[PDB]
Amino acid sequence: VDRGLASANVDFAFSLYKQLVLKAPDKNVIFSPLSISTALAFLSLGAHNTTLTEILKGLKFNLTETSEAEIHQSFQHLLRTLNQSSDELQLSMGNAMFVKEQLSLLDRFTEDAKRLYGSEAFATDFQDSAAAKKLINDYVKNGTRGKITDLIKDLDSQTMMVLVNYIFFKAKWEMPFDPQDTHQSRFYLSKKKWVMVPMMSLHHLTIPYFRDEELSCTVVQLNYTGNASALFILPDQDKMEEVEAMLSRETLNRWGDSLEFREIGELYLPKFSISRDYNLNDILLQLGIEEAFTSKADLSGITGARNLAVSQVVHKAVLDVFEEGTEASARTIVRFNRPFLMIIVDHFTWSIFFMSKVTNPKQ
Repeated sequence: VDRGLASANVDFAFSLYKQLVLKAPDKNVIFSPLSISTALAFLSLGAHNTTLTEILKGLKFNLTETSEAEIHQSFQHLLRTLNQSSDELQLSMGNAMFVKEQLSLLDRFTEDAKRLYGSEAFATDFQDSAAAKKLINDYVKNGTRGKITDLIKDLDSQTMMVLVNYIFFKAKWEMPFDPQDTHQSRFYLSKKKWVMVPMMSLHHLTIPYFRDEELSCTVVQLNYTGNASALFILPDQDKMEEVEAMLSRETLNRWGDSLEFREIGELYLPKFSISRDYNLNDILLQLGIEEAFTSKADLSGITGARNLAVSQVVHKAVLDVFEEGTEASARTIVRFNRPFLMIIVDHFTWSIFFMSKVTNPKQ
């Protein structure tokens, strides 16, 4: 089904992670590799020549074993096995292109973007800038019945295109935490500083487990009812960057083959919510995607000619880690009272909904 897309999309996950952390050392991170991946793949459908191979290589594709034509259809297959799943699990993902009203959009592009990526573009008046932000923030607002803040805040009048994507999640643990078991406990920002958080607990729990003596970390798999699972990576004290500098597909694959079911006595995991907005222009520059931002840009697939450059690329990701899963409620010891990593991956296609580091559960 998804053998070659998944390997590209795990690779992109980690080089994205590596960059985001470099931007914000010792700070929380959350983002969606899958969501950003479909975004830059959607941009690539309107790309040509150097602007196009720059996006595809940056998405970590090998353009000697695959082609633009095959990627566009490998993603459409992927995107539609996610729209198959039941309402055990619900992935609310958004992918929008806002283009300067002057430039016409061939109905060839808005067409393909629909049937291939479920996304679309809209004409936009970036001269009335305040109302521009008005209706782009309104698009992200519609990813949740919940109310969220503003993703676009400062928008230049001479903006050509803003590309927007967001991700919202809804699932249930196979093994929910009991709220009666959720207690106040310490979370150790450092070996000497700490903070009080809600601490979810389970006891006498047989779940996939692996103690990595090599990388000095501990890995557990918490399943959702849908065909996804949460990977939780508890690095030893003072060893997060050694774990961080080993992250890669090969490392993730090793953890995946090394997990074994194990009875665990007690499991302690913070009850928390994590959400981040990013402007990704710097990070995509770092990843080799230059021509799409310059005058050298060849997005002629969108407009019919080379009149168009990416101005802003914005991502928003929102995860809840509660007792029943995403929704709130009415002896081997694994205690996540320390900065840790969290990787939520889908079992059908092997892609990564969320990639996250929690250095502080309410911050």
